[PDB]
Amino acid sequence: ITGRPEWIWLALGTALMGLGTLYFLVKGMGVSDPDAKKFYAITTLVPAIAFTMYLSMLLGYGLTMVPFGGEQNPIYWARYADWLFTTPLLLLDLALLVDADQGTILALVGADGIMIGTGLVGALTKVYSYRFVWWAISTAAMLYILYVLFFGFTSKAESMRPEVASTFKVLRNVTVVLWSAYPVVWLIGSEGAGIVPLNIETLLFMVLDVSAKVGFGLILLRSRAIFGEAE
Amino acid sequence: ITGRPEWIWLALGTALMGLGTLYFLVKGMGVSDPDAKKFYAITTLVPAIAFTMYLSMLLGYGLTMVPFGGEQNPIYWARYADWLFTTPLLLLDLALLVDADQGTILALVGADGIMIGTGLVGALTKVYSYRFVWWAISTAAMLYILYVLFFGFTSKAESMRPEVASTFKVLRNVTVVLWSAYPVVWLIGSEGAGIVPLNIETLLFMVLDVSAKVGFGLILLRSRAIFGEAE
Amino acid sequence: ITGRPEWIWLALGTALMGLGTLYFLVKGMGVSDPDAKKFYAITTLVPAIAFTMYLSMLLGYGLTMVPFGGEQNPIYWARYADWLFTTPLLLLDLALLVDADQGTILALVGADGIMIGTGLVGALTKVYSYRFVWWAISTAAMLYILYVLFFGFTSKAESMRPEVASTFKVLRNVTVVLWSAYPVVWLIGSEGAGIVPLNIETLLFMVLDVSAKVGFGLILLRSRAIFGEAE
Ligand SMILES: CC(C)CCC[C@@H](C)CCC[C@@H](C)CCC[C@@H](C)CCOC[C@@H](CO)OCC[C@H](C)CCC[C@H](C)CCC[C@H](C)CCCC(C)C
Ligand SMILES: CC(C)CCC[C@@H](C)CCC[C@@H](C)CCC[C@@H](C)CCOC[C@@H](CO)OCC[C@H](C)CCC[C@H](C)CCC[C@H](C)CCCC(C)C
Ligand SMILES: CC(C)CCC[C@@H](C)CCC[C@@H](C)CCC[C@@H](C)CCOC[C@@H](CO)OCC[C@H](C)CCC[C@H](C)CCC[C@H](C)CCCC(C)C
Ligand SMILES: *C/C=C(C)/C=C/C=C(C)/C=C/C1=C(C)CCCC1(C)C
Ligand SMILES: *C/C=C(C)/C=C/C=C(C)/C=C/C1=C(C)CCCC1(C)C
Ligand SMILES: *C/C=C(C)/C=C/C=C(C)/C=C/C1=C(C)CCCC1(C)C
Ligand SMILES: CCCCCCCCCCCCCCC
Ligand SMILES: CCCCCCCCCCCCCCC
Ligand SMILES: CCCCCCCCCCCCCCC
Ligand SMILES: CCCCCCCCCCCCCC
Ligand SMILES: CCCCCCCCCCCCCC
Ligand SMILES: CCCCCCCCCCCCCC
Ligand SMILES: CCCCCCCCCCCCC
Ligand SMILES: CCCCCCCCCCCCC
Ligand SMILES: CCCCCCCCCCCCC
Ligand SMILES: CCCCCCCCCCC
Ligand SMILES: CCCCCCCCCCC
Ligand SMILES: CCCCCCCCCCC
Ligand SMILES: CCCCCCCCCCC
Ligand SMILES: CCCCCCCCCC
Ligand SMILES: CCCCCCCCCC
Ligand SMILES: CCCCCCCCCC
Ligand SMILES: CCCCCCCCC
Ligand SMILES: CCCCCCCCC
Ligand SMILES: CCCCCCCCC
Ligand SMILES: CCCCCCCC
Ligand SMILES: CCCCCCCC
Ligand SMILES: CCCCCCCC
Ligand SMILES: CCCCCCCC
Ligand SMILES: CCCCCCCC
Ligand SMILES: CCCCCCCC
Ligand SMILES: CCCCCCCC
Ligand SMILES: CCCCCCCC
Ligand SMILES: CCCCCCCC
Repeated sequence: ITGRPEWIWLALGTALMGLGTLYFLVKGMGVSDPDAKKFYAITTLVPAIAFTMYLSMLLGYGLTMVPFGGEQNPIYWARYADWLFTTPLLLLDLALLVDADQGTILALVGADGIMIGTGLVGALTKVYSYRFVWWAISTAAMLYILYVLFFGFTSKAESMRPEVASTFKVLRNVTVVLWSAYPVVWLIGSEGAGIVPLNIETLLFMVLDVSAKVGFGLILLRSRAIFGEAE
Repeated sequence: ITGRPEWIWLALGTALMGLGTLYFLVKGMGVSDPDAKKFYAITTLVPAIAFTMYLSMLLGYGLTMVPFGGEQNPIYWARYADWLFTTPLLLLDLALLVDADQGTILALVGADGIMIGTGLVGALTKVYSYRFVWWAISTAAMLYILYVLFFGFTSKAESMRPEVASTFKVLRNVTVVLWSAYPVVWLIGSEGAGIVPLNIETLLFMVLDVSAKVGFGLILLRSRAIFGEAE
Repeated sequence: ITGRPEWIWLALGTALMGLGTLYFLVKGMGVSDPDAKKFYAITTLVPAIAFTMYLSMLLGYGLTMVPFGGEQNPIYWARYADWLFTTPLLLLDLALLVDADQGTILALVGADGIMIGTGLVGALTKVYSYRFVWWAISTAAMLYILYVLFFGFTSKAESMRPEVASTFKVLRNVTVVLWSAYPVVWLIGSEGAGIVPLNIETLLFMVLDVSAKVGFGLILLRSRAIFGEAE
């Protein structure tokens, strides 16, 4: 395990996701409100899935070698397995907060699936120049998602409770900033142009992942917006 | 890319799915009705997914070699990845049109999953005679789906709005004819008996795919059946 | 096929799932009640999926070799493909019976996904001692599911119809006993410590699978709890 310099960040990531999972699990024990239960379920599952995939990367299972540029390049494929399930759960948290219509939710989840799926294909593609074609398609799917979060959701939040409108606005802003960093790190890291070494890349993704999951969850689950308006 | 004679049909397929995706995306921009949004979301996602998988076939990612009959046989596995997601979306379009009950929808999607999954296993099976066992099981799942579309849905459409009944009937008929061709092409093509060469097989699937997705979508999204009855 | 001593149990399993599938399919033909249709759909799909995966194991497709302990160890990976889809369907049968809230259903299905997914990783892991780390995480996800079935569902059933409360209690008890055997068989069988040989392991899983699917389904589909209260 320690044979890879990036192991320290995989281990820290595993620990922080594990701790985040346990914290949300305990916190949600005292919850009976049916609406709050939905948000706790979604939000606890996110770091639990990430915990398993960080562990698989730490132990070496979630790593494969991909030939491109005349080299055997270490590619952590387990990231995409994580993201396939956790990024639509994160979007679902946002969509339920603002009572999004079903068509909009399906558009978001579908675009998200395309985003992660094409990122996976790009990560595993052996023809170097083609990796960036997949990156571009994935990034276009991301831009669609960000567009919807701003010009379909923000003006939906404003007709809702003030506490859900303010909580949505904060989580929207956190999401757009954090999620936009992922394609940049991929592009300059070992999957793309290879300018930033894998150990630093792994650190960067770990900070983004913990912030986008445990950070996000801490903000959401401390808000009164997750509860039905009750006396 | 041009090293494979079937590349021209993969390229045309990619282009037509891409163009179809953009057309539906633009067309649905001016839509606020919650019901119509569902149909636009579902129907736009279908060629978008197909676009990505056609591209993966064009670039060579979605192709593998399978030993059977003492030969290395080129198998485009990306078709099944496409179909796994797009065929239940197509069925969902039909089921929502007639306000199908939840049990019926689950039966359809489940049978569809079995249909595509067993087709994939058959496509990748190395014992030649066993490929046709999987083809038979998949075809039985197809026949179940077609049965339900006729003797569970058609008489559901007739108690609904005339515009939804007439639109459903047309899309049902398009679906049954087009979908029934797929097992025949598989059986006589490079996956099955090998009587029709891969380049012609690829052409045939491209015509079926564009018709079943973009053709289907053009009929559906031009109907007033996708809108709630409103003043 | 007969080259593997466990083939007889794979063949019997295939037959019993096939027969169970046909029986439930015929039985549900005379059903119009929308609630009952849901239970028939879910419950018929379960042995149908299991039939396909038992067949893939019989024909040899669903088997791979995994190096650990200095040996090539036969691992039937198709079990996890089965279980990935059938165990959440089984939980859905239980959850719908007691009209579980959406948050609880998502927690169950999510924990179940983690349970099966980590079992799959453990089954395919090449470092022997690490296989048991994945077994432990999977078992913890199982224990969560069993906890919810007892201390979240049982007291939900009691405020419902007596026929649904009594049917739920029986199916809950069947589920907890049968499902708890699976991690034990894995641990002592060819995936784990290797004390029980593969042919006996295969027998054990076949008895558990038929009981947990066809047995379970026979109890559920003969109950009046699956019908809406109607005059
Ligand atoms: C509604 C939304 C969910 C829409 C989803 C959007 C989605 C369509 C976007 C594209 C997804 C698609 C790229 C998934 C591809 C998975 C694939 C990378 C798995 C690895 O297999 C690739 C090659 C080795 O590189 O296998 C070597 C050759 C092997 C023989 C491969 C044969 C097995 C195939 C992988 C079977 C395909 C199954 C499905 C792709 C399962 C989807 C997995 C998940 C990653 C989407
Ligand atoms: C409700 C509905 C959805 C019901 C669904 C119906 C469904 C049950 C029908 C059968 C689906 C099942 C056949 C999927 C099999 C996928 C498999 C072909 C992927 C390729 O792996 C096959 C061999 C190489 O040929 O791998 C070589 C050996 C490797 C070590 C394989 C180990 C990895 C396994 C593939 C893990 C299994 C994961 C699940 C099958 C994911 C499902 C993928 C999708 C195609 C259904
Ligand atoms: C809401 C709930 C559903 C939550 C779900 C919980 C879930 C997160 C729990 C963990 C699931 C995760 C372990 C699935 C891993 C599948 C993996 C074993 C498939 C086989 O690939 C493993 C190695 C060979 O051993 O591939 C060799 C290297 C290859 C290059 C691998 C590259 C292809 C990757 C497999 C692509 C990943 C796609 C997704 C994992 C699809 C999920 C399949 C299913 C088994 C969950
Ligand atoms: C918890 C993990 C999260 C929130 C991950 C988010 C990841 C993305 C938004 C990834 C986006 C990518 C692209 C837009 C193109 C390049 C490849 C990706 C997959 C890194
Ligand atoms: C957009 C793509 C569509 C509508 C594809 C439909 C495909 C089928 C109905 C495929 C059916 C098959 C069988 C019935 C058995 C042989 C294998 C298949 C998968 C080709
Ligand atoms: C129809 C099949 C059923 C009901 C299978 C149930 C399987 C399980 C509950 C498996 C549990 C496992 C663990 C808890 C850890 C070890 C690995 C598994 C996957 C066997
Ligand atoms: C969105 C953030 C992307 C920028 C990442 C900056 C990383 C700077 C680290 C120094 C680069 C290491 C190069 C020498 C090894
Ligand atoms: C459902 C349509 C299946 C029939 C396809 C007919 C294809 C005819 C093309 C000629 C066959 C090529 C054989 C000589 C290369
Ligand atoms: C939950 C049941 C697990 C116990 C399984 C008992 C199997 C006993 C069979 C005898 C073991 C075979 C060892 C000699 C080959
Ligand atoms: C490819 C995996 C996509 C599914 C991820 C799980 C999250 C799905 C959330 C469903 C949202 C509800 C839509 C109506
Ligand atoms: C194996 C992939 C199956 C899922 C495909 C996505 C479409 C699912 C549509 C869900 C229909 C709603 C059922 C209640
Ligand atoms: C990884 C596969 C998980 C999906 C299995 C299919 C069963 C899903 C049942 C959905 C229950 C409804 C939740 C709201
Ligand atoms: C186009 C929608 C406006 C809100 C999205 C902001 C786009 C940020 C760009 C992210 C950088 C990705 C490379
Ligand atoms: C049995 C249901 C009647 C409607 C379905 C028509 C079946 C068409 C056969 C398709 C050919 C597949 C090989
Ligand atoms: C902790 C919840 C109480 C009900 C679950 C009973 C646990 C049975 C243990 C199963 C054995 C697995 C190794
Ligand atoms: C070796 C790099 C070749 C450049 C490929 C860039 C493709 C980016 C596509 C953006 C439309
Ligand atoms: C080499 C071909 C052997 C014939 C197999 C046909 C099987 C079809 C099954 C239909 C019930
Ligand atoms: C070779 C076996 C080494 C023992 C591993 C047991 C790990 C079990 C983890 C339970 C917390
Ligand atoms: C990680 C295993 C958890 C089993 C005990 C249940 C914890 C309490 C959860 C309350 C919903
Ligand atoms: C509760 C702490 C969980 C941390 C387990 C994984 C950390 C890796 C240590 C090497
Ligand atoms: C908008 C046109 C999209 C076409 C891109 C793929 C066509 C392949 C050209 C070689
Ligand atoms: C209807 C009987 C189904 C049995 C088919 C599979 C049994 C395997 C026989 C070798
Ligand atoms: C993006 C950083 C999130 C910070 C989380 C802090 C949570 C405290 C309530
Ligand atoms: C099956 C062929 C479909 C033809 C689509 C034409 C759409 C015009 C409205
Ligand atoms: C766990 C054993 C189940 C027994 C099923 C018998 C069904 C008869 C109604
Ligand atoms: C990591 C366990 C958290 C302890 C409880 C925190 C207050 C709910
Ligand atoms: C008003 C919300 C500001 C949140 C910005 C957080 C940036 C990481
Ligand atoms: C809305 C601001 C987006 C900031 C992008 C930051 C990418 C590192
Ligand atoms: C391909 C872009 C379509 C242009 C608009 C067509 C009329 C909505
Ligand atoms: C009355 C509907 C006829 C549609 C037939 C289309 C055949 C491709
Ligand atoms: C309902 C008519 C079906 C026609 C099947 C055509 C197969 C090529
Ligand atoms: C296996 C076929 C079952 C025959 C009908 C049983 C009574 C519904
Ligand atoms: C009162 C229900 C008892 C069911 C026990 C079944 C054990 C297999
Ligand atoms: C509730 C009793 C569980 C029995 C476990 C049996 C495991 C073989």
